[PDB]
Amino acid sequence: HGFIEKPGSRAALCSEAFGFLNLNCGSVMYEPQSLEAKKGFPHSGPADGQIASAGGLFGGILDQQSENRWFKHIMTGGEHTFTWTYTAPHNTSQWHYYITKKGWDPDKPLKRADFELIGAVPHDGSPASRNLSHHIYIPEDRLGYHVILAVWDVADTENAFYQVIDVDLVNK
Repeated sequence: HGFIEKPGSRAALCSEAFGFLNLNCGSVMYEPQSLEAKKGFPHSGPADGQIASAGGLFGGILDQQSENRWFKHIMTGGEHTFTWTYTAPHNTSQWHYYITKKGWDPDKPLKRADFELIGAVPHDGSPASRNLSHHIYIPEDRLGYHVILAVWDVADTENAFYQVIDVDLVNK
């Protein structure tokens, strides 16, 4: 299982030294970046593989009320840099990520209007593709939570990692 290194270490907020009477970590902290997905059955994890039927997309509303729901992290506006690293020696073919926008028009197809692509990084060559770290701007004028949909494709198998991560993006 790989993990997100930056922005900021979630482990510092996991320790009971951050409040004791108040802490927010749980066992889900071990693999929120590397939720394992599998072709076919059994599904075993949450409702996914159902993007076309939107069973998984509309299920994301219920996932925000799930026992397995991850601990959302607040970030303020301005530019921020995300860095991920993997503990797996297995090859990676491609990885890409999206964010959700609440407030879709009812006239527009919700299946599309719910999320937007903010980055796709195939694995090819040169030091350009070697860049695991990427810059994302966070709005300085708006507040609200977003779900990051992310996929990490492992070339050494037909199986891949599909994960969803709540972030709360606020003004300065």
